[PDB]
Amino acid sequence: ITGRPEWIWLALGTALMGLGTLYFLVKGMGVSDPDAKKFYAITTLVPAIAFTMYLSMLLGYGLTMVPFGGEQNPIYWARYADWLFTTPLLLLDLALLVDADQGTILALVGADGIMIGTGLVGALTKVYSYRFVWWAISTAAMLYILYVLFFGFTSKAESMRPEVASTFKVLRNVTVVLWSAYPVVWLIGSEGAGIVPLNIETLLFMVLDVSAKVGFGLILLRSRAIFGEAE
Amino acid sequence: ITGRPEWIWLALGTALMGLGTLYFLVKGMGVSDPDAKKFYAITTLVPAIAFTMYLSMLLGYGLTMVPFGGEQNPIYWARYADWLFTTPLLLLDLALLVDADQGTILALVGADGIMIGTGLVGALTKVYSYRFVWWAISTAAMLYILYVLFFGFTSKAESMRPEVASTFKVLRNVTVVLWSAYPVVWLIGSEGAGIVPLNIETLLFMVLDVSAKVGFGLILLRSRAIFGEAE
Amino acid sequence: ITGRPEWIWLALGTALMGLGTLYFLVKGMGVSDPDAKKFYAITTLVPAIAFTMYLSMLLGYGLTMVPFGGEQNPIYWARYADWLFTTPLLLLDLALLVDADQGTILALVGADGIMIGTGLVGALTKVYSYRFVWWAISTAAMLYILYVLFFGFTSKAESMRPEVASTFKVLRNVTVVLWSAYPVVWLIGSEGAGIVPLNIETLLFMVLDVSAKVGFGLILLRSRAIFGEAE
Ligand SMILES: CC(C)CCC[C@@H](C)CCC[C@@H](C)CCC[C@@H](C)CCOC[C@@H](CO)OCC[C@H](C)CCC[C@H](C)CCC[C@H](C)CCCC(C)C
Ligand SMILES: CC(C)CCC[C@@H](C)CCC[C@@H](C)CCC[C@@H](C)CCOC[C@@H](CO)OCC[C@H](C)CCC[C@H](C)CCC[C@H](C)CCCC(C)C
Ligand SMILES: CC(C)CCC[C@@H](C)CCC[C@@H](C)CCC[C@@H](C)CCOC[C@@H](CO)OCC[C@H](C)CCC[C@H](C)CCC[C@H](C)CCCC(C)C
Ligand SMILES: *C/C=C(C)/C=C/C=C(C)/C=C/C1=C(C)CCCC1(C)C
Ligand SMILES: *C/C=C(C)/C=C/C=C(C)/C=C/C1=C(C)CCCC1(C)C
Ligand SMILES: *C/C=C(C)/C=C/C=C(C)/C=C/C1=C(C)CCCC1(C)C
Ligand SMILES: CCCCCCCCCCCCCCC
Ligand SMILES: CCCCCCCCCCCCCCC
Ligand SMILES: CCCCCCCCCCCCCCC
Ligand SMILES: CCCCCCCCCCCCCC
Ligand SMILES: CCCCCCCCCCCCCC
Ligand SMILES: CCCCCCCCCCCCCC
Ligand SMILES: CCCCCCCCCCCCC
Ligand SMILES: CCCCCCCCCCCCC
Ligand SMILES: CCCCCCCCCCCCC
Ligand SMILES: CCCCCCCCCCC
Ligand SMILES: CCCCCCCCCCC
Ligand SMILES: CCCCCCCCCCC
Ligand SMILES: CCCCCCCCCCC
Ligand SMILES: CCCCCCCCCC
Ligand SMILES: CCCCCCCCCC
Ligand SMILES: CCCCCCCCCC
Ligand SMILES: CCCCCCCCC
Ligand SMILES: CCCCCCCCC
Ligand SMILES: CCCCCCCCC
Ligand SMILES: CCCCCCCC
Ligand SMILES: CCCCCCCC
Ligand SMILES: CCCCCCCC
Ligand SMILES: CCCCCCCC
Ligand SMILES: CCCCCCCC
Ligand SMILES: CCCCCCCC
Ligand SMILES: CCCCCCCC
Ligand SMILES: CCCCCCCC
Ligand SMILES: CCCCCCCC
Repeated sequence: ITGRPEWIWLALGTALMGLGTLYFLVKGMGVSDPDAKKFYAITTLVPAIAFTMYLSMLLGYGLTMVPFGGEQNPIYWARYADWLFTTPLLLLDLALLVDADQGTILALVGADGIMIGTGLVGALTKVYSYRFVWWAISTAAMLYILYVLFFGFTSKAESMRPEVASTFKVLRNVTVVLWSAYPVVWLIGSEGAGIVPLNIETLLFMVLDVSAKVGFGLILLRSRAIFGEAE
Repeated sequence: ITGRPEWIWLALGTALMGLGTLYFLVKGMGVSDPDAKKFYAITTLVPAIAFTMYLSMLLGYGLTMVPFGGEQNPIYWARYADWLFTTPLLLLDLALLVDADQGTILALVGADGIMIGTGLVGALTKVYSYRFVWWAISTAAMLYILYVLFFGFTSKAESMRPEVASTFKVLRNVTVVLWSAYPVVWLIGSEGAGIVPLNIETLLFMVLDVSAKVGFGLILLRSRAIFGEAE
Repeated sequence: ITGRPEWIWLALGTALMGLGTLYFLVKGMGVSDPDAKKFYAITTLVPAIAFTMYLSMLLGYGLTMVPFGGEQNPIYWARYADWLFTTPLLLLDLALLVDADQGTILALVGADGIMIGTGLVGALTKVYSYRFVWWAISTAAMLYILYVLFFGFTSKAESMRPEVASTFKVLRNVTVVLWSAYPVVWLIGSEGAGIVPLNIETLLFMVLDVSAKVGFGLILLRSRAIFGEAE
């Protein structure tokens, strides 16, 4: 395990996701409100899935070698397995907060699936120049998602409770900033142009992942917006 | 890319799915009705997914070699990845049109999953005679789906709005004819008996795919059946 | 096929799932009640999926070799493909019976996904001692599911119809006993410590699978709890 310099960040990531999972699990024990239960379920599952995939990367299972540029390049494929399930759960948290219509939710989840799926294909593609074609398609799917979060959701939040409108606005802003960093790190890291070494890349993704999951969850689950308006 | 004679049909397929995706995306921009949004979301996602998988076939990612009959046989596995997601979306379009009950929808999607999954296993099976066992099981799942579309849905459409009944009937008929061709092409093509060469097989699937997705979508999204009855 | 001593149990399993599938399919033909249709759909799909995966194991497709302990160890990976889809369907049968809230259903299905997914990783892991780390995480996800079935569902059933409360209690008890055997068989069988040989392991899983699917389904589909209260 320690044979890879990036192991320290995989281990820290595993620990922080594990701790985040346990914290949300305990916190949600005292919850009976049916609406709050939905948000706790979604939000606890996110770091639990990430915990398993960080562990698989730490132990070496979630790593494969991909030939491109005349080299055997270490590619952590387990990231995409994580993201396939956790990024639509994160979007679902946002969509339920603002009572999004079903068509909009399906558009978001579908675009998200395309985003992660094409990122996976790009990560595993052996023809170097083609990796960036997949990156571009994935990034276009991301831009669609960000567009919807701003010009379909923000003006939906404003007709809702003030506490859900303010909580949505904060989580929207956190999401757009954090999620936009992922394609940049991929592009300059070992999957793309290879300018930033894998150990630093792994650190960067770990900070983004913990912030986008445990950070996000801490903000959401401390808000009164997750509860039905009750006396 | 041009090293494979079937590349021209993969390229045309990619282009037509891409163009179809953009057309539906633009067309649905001016839509606020919650019901119509569902149909636009579902129907736009279908060629978008197909676009990505056609591209993966064009670039060579979605192709593998399978030993059977003492030969290395080129198998485009990306078709099944496409179909796994797009065929239940197509069925969902039909089921929502007639306000199908939840049990019926689950039966359809489940049978569809079995249909595509067993087709994939058959496509990748190395014992030649066993490929046709999987083809038979998949075809039985197809026949179940077609049965339900006729003797569970058609008489559901007739108690609904005339515009939804007439639109459903047309899309049902398009679906049954087009979908029934797929097992025949598989059986006589490079996956099955090998009587029709891969380049012609690829052409045939491209015509079926564009018709079943973009053709289907053009009929559906031009109907007033996708809108709630409103003043 | 007969080259593997466990083939007889794979063949019997295939037959019993096939027969169970046909029986439930015929039985549900005379059903119009929308609630009952849901239970028939879910419950018929379960042995149908299991039939396909038992067949893939019989024909040899669903088997791979995994190096650990200095040996090539036969691992039937198709079990996890089965279980990935059938165990959440089984939980859905239980959850719908007691009209579980959406948050609880998502927690169950999510924990179940983690349970099966980590079992799959453990089954395919090449470092022997690490296989048991994945077994432990999977078992913890199982224990969560069993906890919810007892201390979240049982007291939900009691405020419902007596026929649904009594049917739920029986199916809950069947589920907890049968499902708890699976991690034990894995641990002592060819995936784990290797004390029980593969042919006996295969027998054990076949008895558990038929009981947990066809047995379970026979109890559920003969109950009046699956019908809406109607005059
Ligand atoms: C509604 C939304 C969910 C829409 C989803 C959007 C989605 C369509 C976007 C594209 C997804 C698609 C790229 C998934 C591809 C998975 C694939 C990378 C798995 C690895 O297999 C690739 C090659 C080795 O590189 O296998 C070597 C050759 C092997 C023989 C491969 C044969 C097995 C195939 C992988 C079977 C395909 C199954 C499905 C792709 C399962 C989807 C997995 C998940 C990653 C989407
Ligand atoms: C409700 C509905 C959805 C019901 C669904 C119906 C469904 C049950 C029908 C059968 C689906 C099942 C056949 C999927 C099999 C996928 C498999 C072909 C992927 C390729 O792996 C096959 C061999 C190489 O040929 O791998 C070589 C050996 C490797 C070590 C394989 C180990 C990895 C396994 C593939 C893990 C299994 C994961 C699940 C099958 C994911 C499902 C993928 C999708 C195609 C259904
Ligand atoms: C809401 C709930 C559903 C939550 C779900 C919980 C879930 C997160 C729990 C963990 C699931 C995760 C372990 C699935 C891993 C599948 C993996 C074993 C498939 C086989 O690939 C493993 C190695 C060979 O051993 O591939 C060799 C290297 C290859 C290059 C691998 C590259 C292809 C990757 C497999 C692509 C990943 C796609 C997704 C994992 C699809 C999920 C399949 C299913 C088994 C969950
Ligand atoms: C918890 C993990 C999260 C929130 C991950 C988010 C990841 C993305 C938004 C990834 C986006 C990518 C692209 C837009 C193109 C390049 C490849 C990706 C997959 C890194
Ligand atoms: C957009 C793509 C569509 C509508 C594809 C439909 C495909 C089928 C109905 C495929 C059916 C098959 C069988 C019935 C058995 C042989 C294998 C298949 C998968 C080709
Ligand atoms: C129809 C099949 C059923 C009901 C299978 C149930 C399987 C399980 C509950 C498996 C549990 C496992 C663990 C808890 C850890 C070890 C690995 C598994 C996957 C066997
Ligand atoms: C969105 C953030 C992307 C920028 C990442 C900056 C990383 C700077 C680290 C120094 C680069 C290491 C190069 C020498 C090894
Ligand atoms: C459902 C349509 C299946 C029939 C396809 C007919 C294809 C005819 C093309 C000629 C066959 C090529 C054989 C000589 C290369
Ligand atoms: C939950 C049941 C697990 C116990 C399984 C008992 C199997 C006993 C069979 C005898 C073991 C075979 C060892 C000699 C080959
Ligand atoms: C490819 C995996 C996509 C599914 C991820 C799980 C999250 C799905 C959330 C469903 C949202 C509800 C839509 C109506
Ligand atoms: C194996 C992939 C199956 C899922 C495909 C996505 C479409 C699912 C549509 C869900 C229909 C709603 C059922 C209640
Ligand atoms: C990884 C596969 C998980 C999906 C299995 C299919 C069963 C899903 C049942 C959905 C229950 C409804 C939740 C709201
Ligand atoms: C186009 C929608 C406006 C809100 C999205 C902001 C786009 C940020 C760009 C992210 C950088 C990705 C490379
Ligand atoms: C049995 C249901 C009647 C409607 C379905 C028509 C079946 C068409 C056969 C398709 C050919 C597949 C090989
Ligand atoms: C902790 C919840 C109480 C009900 C679950 C009973 C646990 C049975 C243990 C199963 C054995 C697995 C190794
Ligand atoms: C070796 C790099 C070749 C450049 C490929 C860039 C493709 C980016 C596509 C953006 C439309
Ligand atoms: C080499 C071909 C052997 C014939 C197999 C046909 C099987 C079809 C099954 C239909 C019930
Ligand atoms: C070779 C076996 C080494 C023992 C591993 C047991 C790990 C079990 C983890 C339970 C917390
Ligand atoms: C990680 C295993 C958890 C089993 C005990 C249940 C914890 C309490 C959860 C309350 C919903
Ligand atoms: C509760 C702490 C969980 C941390 C387990 C994984 C950390 C890796 C240590 C090497
Ligand atoms: C908008 C046109 C999209 C076409 C891109 C793929 C066509 C392949 C050209 C070689
Ligand atoms: C209807 C009987 C189904 C049995 C088919 C599979 C049994 C395997 C026989 C070798
Ligand atoms: C993006 C950083 C999130 C910070 C989380 C802090 C949570 C405290 C309530
Ligand atoms: C099956 C062929 C479909 C033809 C689509 C034409 C759409 C015009 C409205
Ligand atoms: C766990 C054993 C189940 C027994 C099923 C018998 C069904 C008869 C109604
Ligand atoms: C990591 C366990 C958290 C302890 C409880 C925190 C207050 C709910
Ligand atoms: C008003 C919300 C500001 C949140 C910005 C957080 C940036 C990481
Ligand atoms: C809305 C601001 C987006 C900031 C992008 C930051 C990418 C590192
Ligand atoms: C391909 C872009 C379509 C242009 C608009 C067509 C009329 C909505
Ligand atoms: C009355 C509907 C006829 C549609 C037939 C289309 C055949 C491709
Ligand atoms: C309902 C008519 C079906 C026609 C099947 C055509 C197969 C090529
Ligand atoms: C296996 C076929 C079952 C025959 C009908 C049983 C009574 C519904
Ligand atoms: C009162 C229900 C008892 C069911 C026990 C079944 C054990 C297999
Ligand atoms: C509730 C009793 C569980 C029995 C476990 C049996 C495991 C073989």
